[PDB]
Amino acid sequence: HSTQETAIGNFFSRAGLVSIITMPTMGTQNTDGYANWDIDLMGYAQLRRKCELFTYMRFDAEFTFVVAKPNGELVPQLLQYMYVPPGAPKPTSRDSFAWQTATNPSVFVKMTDPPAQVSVPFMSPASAYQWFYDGYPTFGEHLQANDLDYGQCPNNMMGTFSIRTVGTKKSPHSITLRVYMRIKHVRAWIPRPLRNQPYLFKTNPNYKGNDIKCTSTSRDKITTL
Amino acid sequence: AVDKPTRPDVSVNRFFTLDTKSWAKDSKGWYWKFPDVLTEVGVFGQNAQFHYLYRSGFCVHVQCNASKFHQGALLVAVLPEYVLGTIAGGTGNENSHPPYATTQPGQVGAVLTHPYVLDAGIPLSQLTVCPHQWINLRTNNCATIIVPYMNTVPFDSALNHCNFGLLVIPVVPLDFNAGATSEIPITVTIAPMCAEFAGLRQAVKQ
Amino acid sequence: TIWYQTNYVVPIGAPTTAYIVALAAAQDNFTMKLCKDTEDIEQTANIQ
Ligand SMILES: CCCCCCCCCCCCC/C=C/[C@H](O)[C@H](N)CO
Repeated sequence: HSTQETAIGNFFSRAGLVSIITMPTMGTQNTDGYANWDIDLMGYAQLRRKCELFTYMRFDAEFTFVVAKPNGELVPQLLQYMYVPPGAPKPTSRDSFAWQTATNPSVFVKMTDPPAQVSVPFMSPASAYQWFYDGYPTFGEHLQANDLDYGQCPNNMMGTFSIRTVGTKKSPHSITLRVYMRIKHVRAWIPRPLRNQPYLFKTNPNYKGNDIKCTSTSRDKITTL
Repeated sequence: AVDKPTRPDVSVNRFFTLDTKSWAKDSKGWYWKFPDVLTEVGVFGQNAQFHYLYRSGFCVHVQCNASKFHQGALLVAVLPEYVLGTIAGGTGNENSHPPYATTQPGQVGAVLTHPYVLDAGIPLSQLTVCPHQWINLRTNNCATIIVPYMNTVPFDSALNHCNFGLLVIPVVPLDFNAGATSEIPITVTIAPMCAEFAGLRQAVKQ
Repeated sequence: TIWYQTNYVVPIGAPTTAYIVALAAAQDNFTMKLCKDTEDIEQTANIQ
């Protein structure tokens, strides 16, 4: 019997959904024609439970960007992708100076073309990604209002991702984007227990206090199966 | 780091005895945050305030004494990067973070609220995946665990970053009949190993 | 200084109060010099 299947190489390597981004025509949010999405991979529950097995993790990522209209059909619409590193200008509009793509990487794809694929190296300044950081990023005293900085690793914010439709006029068709990731060239450390409680917030592992779900099922008697 | 670090072998690395924790039948267990306990104690604590960079290994030792008529079990485990959660009021719609008193208990330590989830939302039965030792009052009344330095960076700030926590959890409640001594202390002594300091600076408390 | 570290634990049926005997001596590196008189012998009267 071969152990290749239970190895971390094949278990960590495949596509999963890390982000859901929409650009509706009518609404209070993305209707301006562009979207600015800060990069967070923990808004998705099931892949988060896989990455929480281990504390420190070092890997590379391949991405897949699928575009479709919320009803599922497609239109010949051209889209623009751009990656914004920390410190780089974030776009204030669709005609904004930031989308002009000088030194920032960009991807051009249509809605009739197959999904776009890119490869992202290891961009963290440390040796590996730190999922659970115990401490504070800031010096000095921390009051109740400054307690938000707890559990925040400054090495985990690698930039911001943004999308828009090309052209000056507004596009009549709505667009829904689904971001995918495949982990490759992975190295792992410090195993951790698997979380048995439902997720609540992205940034910190909060659990609902009223009901604590037992990790095992219950029965009537210990001597009866 | 381009600086040449200090190695005060005798004044830094030695056994540090902490306060004793009185055991009770409903006791839920306590936890400490290293290296936040020794920041106020001895030469180790003073040089930690004058130095920005910190790397050392630790020595964990736990002491719980009992007689032949006492039956109990303690679980002493080391969990790297132990993050405290919050019940969020119990409803789950409120966003709240634990204050500095719970996240940085200091030398005295802090007590667990819901030991089943360890306030991490994770099962207690899986705690043995990390390095652990069992204290069974019928055989071993002591425990010793040698934990090296584990971080993604060689040096790091001792004040903000807590490396790992220490969990002494009374899994099996100690039972004793009437007339026996009801005061059972729990003594935890710790020592640093191979400490290196860098970035000599002014006095910084927190 | 001698200090209580944990506690004195005793079963049922055994005394709860114990006594500790302290011993003292020297080592091989112990060295003395400059002989003199001590205070531990006194004559307030003749020896009959
Ligand atoms: C051409 C467009 C390329 C878009 C590139 C976006 C970079 C996304 C990289 C994701 C790799 C993991 C980064 C961090 C993941 C988690 O969100 C962090 N732990 C946040 O705490």
